[PDB]
Amino acid sequence: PIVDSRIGAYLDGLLPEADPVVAAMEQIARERNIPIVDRQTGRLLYLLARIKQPQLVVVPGDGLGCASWWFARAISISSRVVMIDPDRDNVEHARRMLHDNGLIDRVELQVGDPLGIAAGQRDIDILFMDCDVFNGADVLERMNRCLAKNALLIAVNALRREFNHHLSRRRDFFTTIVPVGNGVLLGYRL
Amino acid sequence: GMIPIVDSRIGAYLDGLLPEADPVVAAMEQIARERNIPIVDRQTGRLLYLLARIKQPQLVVVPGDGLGCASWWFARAISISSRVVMIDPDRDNVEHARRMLHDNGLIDRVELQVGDPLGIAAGQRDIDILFMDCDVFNGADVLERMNRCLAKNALLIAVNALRRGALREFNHHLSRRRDFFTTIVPVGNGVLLGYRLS
Ligand SMILES: [Cl-]
Ligand SMILES: [Cl-]
Repeated sequence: PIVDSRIGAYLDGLLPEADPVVAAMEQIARERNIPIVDRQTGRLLYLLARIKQPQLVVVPGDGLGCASWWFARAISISSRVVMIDPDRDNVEHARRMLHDNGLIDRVELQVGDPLGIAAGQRDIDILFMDCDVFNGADVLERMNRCLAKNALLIAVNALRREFNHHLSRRRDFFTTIVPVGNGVLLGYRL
Repeated sequence: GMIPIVDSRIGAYLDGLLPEADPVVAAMEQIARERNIPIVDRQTGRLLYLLARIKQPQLVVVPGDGLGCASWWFARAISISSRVVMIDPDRDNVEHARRMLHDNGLIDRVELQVGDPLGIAAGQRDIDILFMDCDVFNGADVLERMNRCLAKNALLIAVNALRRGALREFNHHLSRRRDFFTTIVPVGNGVLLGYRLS
């Protein structure tokens, strides 16, 4: 357990009615057995992006375009979410979802190698990452140069390694791991 | 020990990632423990700092602040062109904060006042970050008085949201406010975050 099950149950009870887009995506994930960002985590992503007001958000790997949806909902047309996934299915699901909901205008989607393609970006304001898929150390070796001044690294599934300690021991980042969902590491570039 | 929030094992791990402690902060904890004053724990203060850095506020208002602990975290996160306005009825709180801030020089961007926290806070305008302690104030009441003082897209940060310094009244209220986007992060005693929609 990350947080007491009674606390988690309570926080869920306080939730508003779900967005049918999110409810629909949660069904597809469930059946295709695709892991996706839980709802408390997605809400945090949305909050963070609204506060941060990023111009560029990069998402290397995104099951059903789930993270991309939370981020897209948070930015205006003057900004962009760039999503890359190696599975054409995740990309086509995401595309249809964003198109249908009037957000495709601010989201760039590509089928391919996530970090391979993501590294072509510059001045990234928010870099999203899934610890279940990539090792932070590997990610930063290839992406640190793509980060904007005061960029925010958001790493999900951070609690459930060497990376959590490392990012917490370097002068160029202010890092904290919040116990939301499966743990979310937030690394702010100083 | 009280209402449990983060698993003890997880808590220990997160604490193990904490960097070497600032003696300023360490000096403040003990003083808090001797004057029996509740203060923001380190994981919580670090979250405050991070949120403030990404928010980039011009004005942060802290109505009520034991030993100036909250103001200390916020002061460190803002520019010389910005301000933290701290109000507390106790002269010892205000003086403790003045000293720390004078000592680190950040007194240059912090306004400290001895008085009624809400009475004085209510005179502020275009507040970017409004800090709040759920143990001391009825959130709904604070917001009914202060919403008018908030800047576009202000952020509300309410501590002791899940347990006393789980869950309480302001959580139920704020979650229903269609004018805010809210979430509760279960760090420390729980932290309620409310973003004021455009
Ligand atoms: Cl580049
Ligand atoms: Cl610290």
